[PDB]
Amino acid sequence: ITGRPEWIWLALGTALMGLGTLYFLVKGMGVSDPDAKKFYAITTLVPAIAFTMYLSMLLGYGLTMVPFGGEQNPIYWARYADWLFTTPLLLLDLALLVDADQGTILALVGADGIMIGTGLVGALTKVYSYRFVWWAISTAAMLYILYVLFFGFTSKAESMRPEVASTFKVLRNVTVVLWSAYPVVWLIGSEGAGIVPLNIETLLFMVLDVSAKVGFGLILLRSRAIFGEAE
Amino acid sequence: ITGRPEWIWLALGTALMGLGTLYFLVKGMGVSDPDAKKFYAITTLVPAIAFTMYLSMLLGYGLTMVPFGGEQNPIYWARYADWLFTTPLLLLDLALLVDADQGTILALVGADGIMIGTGLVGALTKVYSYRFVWWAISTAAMLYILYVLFFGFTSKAESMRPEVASTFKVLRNVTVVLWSAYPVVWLIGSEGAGIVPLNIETLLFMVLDVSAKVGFGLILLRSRAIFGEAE
Amino acid sequence: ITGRPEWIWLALGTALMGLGTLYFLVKGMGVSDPDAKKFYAITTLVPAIAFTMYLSMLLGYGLTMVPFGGEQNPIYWARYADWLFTTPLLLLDLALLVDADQGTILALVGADGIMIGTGLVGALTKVYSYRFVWWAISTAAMLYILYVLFFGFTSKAESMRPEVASTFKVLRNVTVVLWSAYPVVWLIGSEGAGIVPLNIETLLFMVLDVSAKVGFGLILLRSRAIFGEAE
Ligand SMILES: CC(C)CCC[C@@H](C)CCC[C@@H](C)CCC[C@@H](C)CCOC[C@@H](CO)OCC[C@H](C)CCC[C@H](C)CCC[C@H](C)CCCC(C)C
Ligand SMILES: CC(C)CCC[C@@H](C)CCC[C@@H](C)CCC[C@@H](C)CCOC[C@@H](CO)OCC[C@H](C)CCC[C@H](C)CCC[C@H](C)CCCC(C)C
Ligand SMILES: CC(C)CCC[C@@H](C)CCC[C@@H](C)CCC[C@@H](C)CCOC[C@@H](CO)OCC[C@H](C)CCC[C@H](C)CCC[C@H](C)CCCC(C)C
Ligand SMILES: *C/C=C(C)/C=C/C=C(C)/C=C/C1=C(C)CCCC1(C)C
Ligand SMILES: *C/C=C(C)/C=C/C=C(C)/C=C/C1=C(C)CCCC1(C)C
Ligand SMILES: *C/C=C(C)/C=C/C=C(C)/C=C/C1=C(C)CCCC1(C)C
Ligand SMILES: CCCCCCCCCCCCCCC
Ligand SMILES: CCCCCCCCCCCCCCC
Ligand SMILES: CCCCCCCCCCCCCCC
Ligand SMILES: CCCCCCCCCCCCCC
Ligand SMILES: CCCCCCCCCCCCCC
Ligand SMILES: CCCCCCCCCCCCCC
Ligand SMILES: CCCCCCCCCCCCC
Ligand SMILES: CCCCCCCCCCCCC
Ligand SMILES: CCCCCCCCCCCCC
Ligand SMILES: CCCCCCCCCCC
Ligand SMILES: CCCCCCCCCCC
Ligand SMILES: CCCCCCCCCCC
Ligand SMILES: CCCCCCCCCCC
Ligand SMILES: CCCCCCCCCC
Ligand SMILES: CCCCCCCCCC
Ligand SMILES: CCCCCCCCCC
Ligand SMILES: CCCCCCCCC
Ligand SMILES: CCCCCCCCC
Ligand SMILES: CCCCCCCCC
Ligand SMILES: CCCCCCCC
Ligand SMILES: CCCCCCCC
Ligand SMILES: CCCCCCCC
Ligand SMILES: CCCCCCCC
Ligand SMILES: CCCCCCCC
Ligand SMILES: CCCCCCCC
Ligand SMILES: CCCCCCCC
Ligand SMILES: CCCCCCCC
Ligand SMILES: CCCCCCCC
Repeated sequence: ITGRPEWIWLALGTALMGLGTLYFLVKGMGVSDPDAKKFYAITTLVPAIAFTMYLSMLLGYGLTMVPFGGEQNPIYWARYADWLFTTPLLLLDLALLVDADQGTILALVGADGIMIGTGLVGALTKVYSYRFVWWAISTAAMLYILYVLFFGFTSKAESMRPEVASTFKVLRNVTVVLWSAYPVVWLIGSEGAGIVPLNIETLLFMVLDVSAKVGFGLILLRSRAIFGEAE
Repeated sequence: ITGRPEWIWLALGTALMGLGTLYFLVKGMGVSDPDAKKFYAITTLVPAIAFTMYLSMLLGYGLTMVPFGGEQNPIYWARYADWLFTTPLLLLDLALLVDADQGTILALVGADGIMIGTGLVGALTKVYSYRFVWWAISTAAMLYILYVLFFGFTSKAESMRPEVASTFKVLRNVTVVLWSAYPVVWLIGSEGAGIVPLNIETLLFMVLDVSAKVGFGLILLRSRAIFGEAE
Repeated sequence: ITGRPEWIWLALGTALMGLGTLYFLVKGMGVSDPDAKKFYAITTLVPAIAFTMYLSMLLGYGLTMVPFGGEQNPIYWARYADWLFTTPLLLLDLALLVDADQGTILALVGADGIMIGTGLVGALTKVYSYRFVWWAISTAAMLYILYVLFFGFTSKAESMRPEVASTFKVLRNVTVVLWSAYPVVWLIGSEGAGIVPLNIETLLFMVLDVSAKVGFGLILLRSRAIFGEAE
């Protein structure tokens, strides 16, 4: 395990996701409100899935070698397995907060699936120049998602409770900033142009992942917006 | 890319799915009705997914070699990845049109999953005679789906709005004819008996795919059946 | 096929799932009640999926070799493909019976996904001692599911119809006993410590699978709890 310099960040990531999972699990024990239960379920599952995939990367299972540029390049494929399930759960948290219509939710989840799926294909593609074609398609799917979060959701939040409108606005802003960093790190890291070494890349993704999951969850689950308006 | 004679049909397929995706995306921009949004979301996602998988076939990612009959046989596995997601979306379009009950929808999607999954296993099976066992099981799942579309849905459409009944009937008929061709092409093509060469097989699937997705979508999204009855 | 001593149990399993599938399919033909249709759909799909995966194991497709302990160890990976889809369907049968809230259903299905997914990783892991780390995480996800079935569902059933409360209690008890055997068989069988040989392991899983699917389904589909209260 320690044979890879990036192991320290995989281990820290595993620990922080594990701790985040346990914290949300305990916190949600005292919850009976049916609406709050939905948000706790979604939000606890996110770091639990990430915990398993960080562990698989730490132990070496979630790593494969991909030939491109005349080299055997270490590619952590387990990231995409994580993201396939956790990024639509994160979007679902946002969509339920603002009572999004079903068509909009399906558009978001579908675009998200395309985003992660094409990122996976790009990560595993052996023809170097083609990796960036997949990156571009994935990034276009991301831009669609960000567009919807701003010009379909923000003006939906404003007709809702003030506490859900303010909580949505904060989580929207956190999401757009954090999620936009992922394609940049991929592009300059070992999957793309290879300018930033894998150990630093792994650190960067770990900070983004913990912030986008445990950070996000801490903000959401401390808000009164997750509860039905009750006396 | 041009090293494979079937590349021209993969390229045309990619282009037509891409163009179809953009057309539906633009067309649905001016839509606020919650019901119509569902149909636009579902129907736009279908060629978008197909676009990505056609591209993966064009670039060579979605192709593998399978030993059977003492030969290395080129198998485009990306078709099944496409179909796994797009065929239940197509069925969902039909089921929502007639306000199908939840049990019926689950039966359809489940049978569809079995249909595509067993087709994939058959496509990748190395014992030649066993490929046709999987083809038979998949075809039985197809026949179940077609049965339900006729003797569970058609008489559901007739108690609904005339515009939804007439639109459903047309899309049902398009679906049954087009979908029934797929097992025949598989059986006589490079996956099955090998009587029709891969380049012609690829052409045939491209015509079926564009018709079943973009053709289907053009009929559906031009109907007033996708809108709630409103003043 | 007969080259593997466990083939007889794979063949019997295939037959019993096939027969169970046909029986439930015929039985549900005379059903119009929308609630009952849901239970028939879910419950018929379960042995149908299991039939396909038992067949893939019989024909040899669903088997791979995994190096650990200095040996090539036969691992039937198709079990996890089965279980990935059938165990959440089984939980859905239980959850719908007691009209579980959406948050609880998502927690169950999510924990179940983690349970099966980590079992799959453990089954395919090449470092022997690490296989048991994945077994432990999977078992913890199982224990969560069993906890919810007892201390979240049982007291939900009691405020419902007596026929649904009594049917739920029986199916809950069947589920907890049968499902708890699976991690034990894995641990002592060819995936784990290797004390029980593969042919006996295969027998054990076949008895558990038929009981947990066809047995379970026979109890559920003969109950009046699956019908809406109607005059
Ligand atoms: C509604 C939304 C969910 C829409 C989803 C959007 C989605 C369509 C976007 C594209 C997804 C698609 C790229 C998934 C591809 C998975 C694939 C990378 C798995 C690895 O297999 C690739 C090659 C080795 O590189 O296998 C070597 C050759 C092997 C023989 C491969 C044969 C097995 C195939 C992988 C079977 C395909 C199954 C499905 C792709 C399962 C989807 C997995 C998940 C990653 C989407
Ligand atoms: C409700 C509905 C959805 C019901 C669904 C119906 C469904 C049950 C029908 C059968 C689906 C099942 C056949 C999927 C099999 C996928 C498999 C072909 C992927 C390729 O792996 C096959 C061999 C190489 O040929 O791998 C070589 C050996 C490797 C070590 C394989 C180990 C990895 C396994 C593939 C893990 C299994 C994961 C699940 C099958 C994911 C499902 C993928 C999708 C195609 C259904
Ligand atoms: C809401 C709930 C559903 C939550 C779900 C919980 C879930 C997160 C729990 C963990 C699931 C995760 C372990 C699935 C891993 C599948 C993996 C074993 C498939 C086989 O690939 C493993 C190695 C060979 O051993 O591939 C060799 C290297 C290859 C290059 C691998 C590259 C292809 C990757 C497999 C692509 C990943 C796609 C997704 C994992 C699809 C999920 C399949 C299913 C088994 C969950
Ligand atoms: C918890 C993990 C999260 C929130 C991950 C988010 C990841 C993305 C938004 C990834 C986006 C990518 C692209 C837009 C193109 C390049 C490849 C990706 C997959 C890194
Ligand atoms: C957009 C793509 C569509 C509508 C594809 C439909 C495909 C089928 C109905 C495929 C059916 C098959 C069988 C019935 C058995 C042989 C294998 C298949 C998968 C080709
Ligand atoms: C129809 C099949 C059923 C009901 C299978 C149930 C399987 C399980 C509950 C498996 C549990 C496992 C663990 C808890 C850890 C070890 C690995 C598994 C996957 C066997
Ligand atoms: C969105 C953030 C992307 C920028 C990442 C900056 C990383 C700077 C680290 C120094 C680069 C290491 C190069 C020498 C090894
Ligand atoms: C459902 C349509 C299946 C029939 C396809 C007919 C294809 C005819 C093309 C000629 C066959 C090529 C054989 C000589 C290369
Ligand atoms: C939950 C049941 C697990 C116990 C399984 C008992 C199997 C006993 C069979 C005898 C073991 C075979 C060892 C000699 C080959
Ligand atoms: C490819 C995996 C996509 C599914 C991820 C799980 C999250 C799905 C959330 C469903 C949202 C509800 C839509 C109506
Ligand atoms: C194996 C992939 C199956 C899922 C495909 C996505 C479409 C699912 C549509 C869900 C229909 C709603 C059922 C209640
Ligand atoms: C990884 C596969 C998980 C999906 C299995 C299919 C069963 C899903 C049942 C959905 C229950 C409804 C939740 C709201
Ligand atoms: C186009 C929608 C406006 C809100 C999205 C902001 C786009 C940020 C760009 C992210 C950088 C990705 C490379
Ligand atoms: C049995 C249901 C009647 C409607 C379905 C028509 C079946 C068409 C056969 C398709 C050919 C597949 C090989
Ligand atoms: C902790 C919840 C109480 C009900 C679950 C009973 C646990 C049975 C243990 C199963 C054995 C697995 C190794
Ligand atoms: C070796 C790099 C070749 C450049 C490929 C860039 C493709 C980016 C596509 C953006 C439309
Ligand atoms: C080499 C071909 C052997 C014939 C197999 C046909 C099987 C079809 C099954 C239909 C019930
Ligand atoms: C070779 C076996 C080494 C023992 C591993 C047991 C790990 C079990 C983890 C339970 C917390
Ligand atoms: C990680 C295993 C958890 C089993 C005990 C249940 C914890 C309490 C959860 C309350 C919903
Ligand atoms: C509760 C702490 C969980 C941390 C387990 C994984 C950390 C890796 C240590 C090497
Ligand atoms: C908008 C046109 C999209 C076409 C891109 C793929 C066509 C392949 C050209 C070689
Ligand atoms: C209807 C009987 C189904 C049995 C088919 C599979 C049994 C395997 C026989 C070798
Ligand atoms: C993006 C950083 C999130 C910070 C989380 C802090 C949570 C405290 C309530
Ligand atoms: C099956 C062929 C479909 C033809 C689509 C034409 C759409 C015009 C409205
Ligand atoms: C766990 C054993 C189940 C027994 C099923 C018998 C069904 C008869 C109604
Ligand atoms: C990591 C366990 C958290 C302890 C409880 C925190 C207050 C709910
Ligand atoms: C008003 C919300 C500001 C949140 C910005 C957080 C940036 C990481
Ligand atoms: C809305 C601001 C987006 C900031 C992008 C930051 C990418 C590192
Ligand atoms: C391909 C872009 C379509 C242009 C608009 C067509 C009329 C909505
Ligand atoms: C009355 C509907 C006829 C549609 C037939 C289309 C055949 C491709
Ligand atoms: C309902 C008519 C079906 C026609 C099947 C055509 C197969 C090529
Ligand atoms: C296996 C076929 C079952 C025959 C009908 C049983 C009574 C519904
Ligand atoms: C009162 C229900 C008892 C069911 C026990 C079944 C054990 C297999
Ligand atoms: C509730 C009793 C569980 C029995 C476990 C049996 C495991 C073989």
